[PDB]
Amino acid sequence: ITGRPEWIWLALGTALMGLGTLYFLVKGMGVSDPDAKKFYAITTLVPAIAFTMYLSMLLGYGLTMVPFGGEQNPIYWARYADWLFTTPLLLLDLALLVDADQGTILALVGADGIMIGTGLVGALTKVYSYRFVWWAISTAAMLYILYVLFFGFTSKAESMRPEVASTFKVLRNVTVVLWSAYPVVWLIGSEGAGIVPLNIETLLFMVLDVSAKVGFGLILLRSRAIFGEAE
Amino acid sequence: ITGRPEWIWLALGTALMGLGTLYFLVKGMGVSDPDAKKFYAITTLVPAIAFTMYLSMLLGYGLTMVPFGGEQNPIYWARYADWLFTTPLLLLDLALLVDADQGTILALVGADGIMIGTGLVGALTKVYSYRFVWWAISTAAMLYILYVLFFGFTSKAESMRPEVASTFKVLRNVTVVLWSAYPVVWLIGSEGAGIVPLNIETLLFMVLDVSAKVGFGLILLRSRAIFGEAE
Amino acid sequence: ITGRPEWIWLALGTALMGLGTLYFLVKGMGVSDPDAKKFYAITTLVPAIAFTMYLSMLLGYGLTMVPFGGEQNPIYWARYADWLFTTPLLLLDLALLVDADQGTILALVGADGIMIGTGLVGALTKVYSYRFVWWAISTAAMLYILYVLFFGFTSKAESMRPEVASTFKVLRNVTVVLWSAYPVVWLIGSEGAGIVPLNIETLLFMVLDVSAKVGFGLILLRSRAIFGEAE
Ligand SMILES: CC(C)CCC[C@@H](C)CCC[C@@H](C)CCC[C@@H](C)CCOC[C@@H](CO)OCC[C@H](C)CCC[C@H](C)CCC[C@H](C)CCCC(C)C
Ligand SMILES: CC(C)CCC[C@@H](C)CCC[C@@H](C)CCC[C@@H](C)CCOC[C@@H](CO)OCC[C@H](C)CCC[C@H](C)CCC[C@H](C)CCCC(C)C
Ligand SMILES: CC(C)CCC[C@@H](C)CCC[C@@H](C)CCC[C@@H](C)CCOC[C@@H](CO)OCC[C@H](C)CCC[C@H](C)CCC[C@H](C)CCCC(C)C
Ligand SMILES: *C/C=C(C)/C=C/C=C(C)/C=C/C1=C(C)CCCC1(C)C
Ligand SMILES: *C/C=C(C)/C=C/C=C(C)/C=C/C1=C(C)CCCC1(C)C
Ligand SMILES: *C/C=C(C)/C=C/C=C(C)/C=C/C1=C(C)CCCC1(C)C
Ligand SMILES: CCCCCCCCCCCCCCC
Ligand SMILES: CCCCCCCCCCCCCCC
Ligand SMILES: CCCCCCCCCCCCCCC
Ligand SMILES: CCCCCCCCCCCCCC
Ligand SMILES: CCCCCCCCCCCCCC
Ligand SMILES: CCCCCCCCCCCCCC
Ligand SMILES: CCCCCCCCCCCCC
Ligand SMILES: CCCCCCCCCCCCC
Ligand SMILES: CCCCCCCCCCCCC
Ligand SMILES: CCCCCCCCCCC
Ligand SMILES: CCCCCCCCCCC
Ligand SMILES: CCCCCCCCCCC
Ligand SMILES: CCCCCCCCCCC
Ligand SMILES: CCCCCCCCCC
Ligand SMILES: CCCCCCCCCC
Ligand SMILES: CCCCCCCCCC
Ligand SMILES: CCCCCCCCC
Ligand SMILES: CCCCCCCCC
Ligand SMILES: CCCCCCCCC
Ligand SMILES: CCCCCCCC
Ligand SMILES: CCCCCCCC
Ligand SMILES: CCCCCCCC
Ligand SMILES: CCCCCCCC
Ligand SMILES: CCCCCCCC
Ligand SMILES: CCCCCCCC
Ligand SMILES: CCCCCCCC
Ligand SMILES: CCCCCCCC
Ligand SMILES: CCCCCCCC
Repeated sequence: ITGRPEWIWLALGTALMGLGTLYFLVKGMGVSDPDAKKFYAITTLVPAIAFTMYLSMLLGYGLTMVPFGGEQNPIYWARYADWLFTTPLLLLDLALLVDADQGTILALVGADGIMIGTGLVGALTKVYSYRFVWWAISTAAMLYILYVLFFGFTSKAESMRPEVASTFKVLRNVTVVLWSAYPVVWLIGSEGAGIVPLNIETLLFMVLDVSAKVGFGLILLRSRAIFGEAE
Repeated sequence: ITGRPEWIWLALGTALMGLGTLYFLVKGMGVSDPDAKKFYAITTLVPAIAFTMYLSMLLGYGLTMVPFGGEQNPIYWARYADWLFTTPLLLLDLALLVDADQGTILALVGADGIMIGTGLVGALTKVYSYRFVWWAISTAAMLYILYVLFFGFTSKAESMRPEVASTFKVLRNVTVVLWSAYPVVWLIGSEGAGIVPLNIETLLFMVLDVSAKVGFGLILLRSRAIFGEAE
Repeated sequence: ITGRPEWIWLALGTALMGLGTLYFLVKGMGVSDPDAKKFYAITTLVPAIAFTMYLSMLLGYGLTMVPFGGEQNPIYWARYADWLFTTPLLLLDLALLVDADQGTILALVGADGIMIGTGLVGALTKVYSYRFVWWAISTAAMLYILYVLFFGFTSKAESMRPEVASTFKVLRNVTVVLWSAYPVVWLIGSEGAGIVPLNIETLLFMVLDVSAKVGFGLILLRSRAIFGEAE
């Protein structure tokens, strides 16, 4: 395990996701409100899935070698397995907060699936120049998602409770900033142009992942917006 | 890319799915009705997914070699990845049109999953005679789906709005004819008996795919059946 | 096929799932009640999926070799493909019976996904001692599911119809006993410590699978709890 310099960040990531999972699990024990239960379920599952995939990367299972540029390049494929399930759960948290219509939710989840799926294909593609074609398609799917979060959701939040409108606005802003960093790190890291070494890349993704999951969850689950308006 | 004679049909397929995706995306921009949004979301996602998988076939990612009959046989596995997601979306379009009950929808999607999954296993099976066992099981799942579309849905459409009944009937008929061709092409093509060469097989699937997705979508999204009855 | 001593149990399993599938399919033909249709759909799909995966194991497709302990160890990976889809369907049968809230259903299905997914990783892991780390995480996800079935569902059933409360209690008890055997068989069988040989392991899983699917389904589909209260 320690044979890879990036192991320290995989281990820290595993620990922080594990701790985040346990914290949300305990916190949600005292919850009976049916609406709050939905948000706790979604939000606890996110770091639990990430915990398993960080562990698989730490132990070496979630790593494969991909030939491109005349080299055997270490590619952590387990990231995409994580993201396939956790990024639509994160979007679902946002969509339920603002009572999004079903068509909009399906558009978001579908675009998200395309985003992660094409990122996976790009990560595993052996023809170097083609990796960036997949990156571009994935990034276009991301831009669609960000567009919807701003010009379909923000003006939906404003007709809702003030506490859900303010909580949505904060989580929207956190999401757009954090999620936009992922394609940049991929592009300059070992999957793309290879300018930033894998150990630093792994650190960067770990900070983004913990912030986008445990950070996000801490903000959401401390808000009164997750509860039905009750006396 | 041009090293494979079937590349021209993969390229045309990619282009037509891409163009179809953009057309539906633009067309649905001016839509606020919650019901119509569902149909636009579902129907736009279908060629978008197909676009990505056609591209993966064009670039060579979605192709593998399978030993059977003492030969290395080129198998485009990306078709099944496409179909796994797009065929239940197509069925969902039909089921929502007639306000199908939840049990019926689950039966359809489940049978569809079995249909595509067993087709994939058959496509990748190395014992030649066993490929046709999987083809038979998949075809039985197809026949179940077609049965339900006729003797569970058609008489559901007739108690609904005339515009939804007439639109459903047309899309049902398009679906049954087009979908029934797929097992025949598989059986006589490079996956099955090998009587029709891969380049012609690829052409045939491209015509079926564009018709079943973009053709289907053009009929559906031009109907007033996708809108709630409103003043 | 007969080259593997466990083939007889794979063949019997295939037959019993096939027969169970046909029986439930015929039985549900005379059903119009929308609630009952849901239970028939879910419950018929379960042995149908299991039939396909038992067949893939019989024909040899669903088997791979995994190096650990200095040996090539036969691992039937198709079990996890089965279980990935059938165990959440089984939980859905239980959850719908007691009209579980959406948050609880998502927690169950999510924990179940983690349970099966980590079992799959453990089954395919090449470092022997690490296989048991994945077994432990999977078992913890199982224990969560069993906890919810007892201390979240049982007291939900009691405020419902007596026929649904009594049917739920029986199916809950069947589920907890049968499902708890699976991690034990894995641990002592060819995936784990290797004390029980593969042919006996295969027998054990076949008895558990038929009981947990066809047995379970026979109890559920003969109950009046699956019908809406109607005059
Ligand atoms: C509604 C939304 C969910 C829409 C989803 C959007 C989605 C369509 C976007 C594209 C997804 C698609 C790229 C998934 C591809 C998975 C694939 C990378 C798995 C690895 O297999 C690739 C090659 C080795 O590189 O296998 C070597 C050759 C092997 C023989 C491969 C044969 C097995 C195939 C992988 C079977 C395909 C199954 C499905 C792709 C399962 C989807 C997995 C998940 C990653 C989407
Ligand atoms: C409700 C509905 C959805 C019901 C669904 C119906 C469904 C049950 C029908 C059968 C689906 C099942 C056949 C999927 C099999 C996928 C498999 C072909 C992927 C390729 O792996 C096959 C061999 C190489 O040929 O791998 C070589 C050996 C490797 C070590 C394989 C180990 C990895 C396994 C593939 C893990 C299994 C994961 C699940 C099958 C994911 C499902 C993928 C999708 C195609 C259904
Ligand atoms: C809401 C709930 C559903 C939550 C779900 C919980 C879930 C997160 C729990 C963990 C699931 C995760 C372990 C699935 C891993 C599948 C993996 C074993 C498939 C086989 O690939 C493993 C190695 C060979 O051993 O591939 C060799 C290297 C290859 C290059 C691998 C590259 C292809 C990757 C497999 C692509 C990943 C796609 C997704 C994992 C699809 C999920 C399949 C299913 C088994 C969950
Ligand atoms: C918890 C993990 C999260 C929130 C991950 C988010 C990841 C993305 C938004 C990834 C986006 C990518 C692209 C837009 C193109 C390049 C490849 C990706 C997959 C890194
Ligand atoms: C957009 C793509 C569509 C509508 C594809 C439909 C495909 C089928 C109905 C495929 C059916 C098959 C069988 C019935 C058995 C042989 C294998 C298949 C998968 C080709
Ligand atoms: C129809 C099949 C059923 C009901 C299978 C149930 C399987 C399980 C509950 C498996 C549990 C496992 C663990 C808890 C850890 C070890 C690995 C598994 C996957 C066997
Ligand atoms: C969105 C953030 C992307 C920028 C990442 C900056 C990383 C700077 C680290 C120094 C680069 C290491 C190069 C020498 C090894
Ligand atoms: C459902 C349509 C299946 C029939 C396809 C007919 C294809 C005819 C093309 C000629 C066959 C090529 C054989 C000589 C290369
Ligand atoms: C939950 C049941 C697990 C116990 C399984 C008992 C199997 C006993 C069979 C005898 C073991 C075979 C060892 C000699 C080959
Ligand atoms: C490819 C995996 C996509 C599914 C991820 C799980 C999250 C799905 C959330 C469903 C949202 C509800 C839509 C109506
Ligand atoms: C194996 C992939 C199956 C899922 C495909 C996505 C479409 C699912 C549509 C869900 C229909 C709603 C059922 C209640
Ligand atoms: C990884 C596969 C998980 C999906 C299995 C299919 C069963 C899903 C049942 C959905 C229950 C409804 C939740 C709201
Ligand atoms: C186009 C929608 C406006 C809100 C999205 C902001 C786009 C940020 C760009 C992210 C950088 C990705 C490379
Ligand atoms: C049995 C249901 C009647 C409607 C379905 C028509 C079946 C068409 C056969 C398709 C050919 C597949 C090989
Ligand atoms: C902790 C919840 C109480 C009900 C679950 C009973 C646990 C049975 C243990 C199963 C054995 C697995 C190794
Ligand atoms: C070796 C790099 C070749 C450049 C490929 C860039 C493709 C980016 C596509 C953006 C439309
Ligand atoms: C080499 C071909 C052997 C014939 C197999 C046909 C099987 C079809 C099954 C239909 C019930
Ligand atoms: C070779 C076996 C080494 C023992 C591993 C047991 C790990 C079990 C983890 C339970 C917390
Ligand atoms: C990680 C295993 C958890 C089993 C005990 C249940 C914890 C309490 C959860 C309350 C919903
Ligand atoms: C509760 C702490 C969980 C941390 C387990 C994984 C950390 C890796 C240590 C090497
Ligand atoms: C908008 C046109 C999209 C076409 C891109 C793929 C066509 C392949 C050209 C070689
Ligand atoms: C209807 C009987 C189904 C049995 C088919 C599979 C049994 C395997 C026989 C070798
Ligand atoms: C993006 C950083 C999130 C910070 C989380 C802090 C949570 C405290 C309530
Ligand atoms: C099956 C062929 C479909 C033809 C689509 C034409 C759409 C015009 C409205
Ligand atoms: C766990 C054993 C189940 C027994 C099923 C018998 C069904 C008869 C109604
Ligand atoms: C990591 C366990 C958290 C302890 C409880 C925190 C207050 C709910
Ligand atoms: C008003 C919300 C500001 C949140 C910005 C957080 C940036 C990481
Ligand atoms: C809305 C601001 C987006 C900031 C992008 C930051 C990418 C590192
Ligand atoms: C391909 C872009 C379509 C242009 C608009 C067509 C009329 C909505
Ligand atoms: C009355 C509907 C006829 C549609 C037939 C289309 C055949 C491709
Ligand atoms: C309902 C008519 C079906 C026609 C099947 C055509 C197969 C090529
Ligand atoms: C296996 C076929 C079952 C025959 C009908 C049983 C009574 C519904
Ligand atoms: C009162 C229900 C008892 C069911 C026990 C079944 C054990 C297999
Ligand atoms: C509730 C009793 C569980 C029995 C476990 C049996 C495991 C073989």
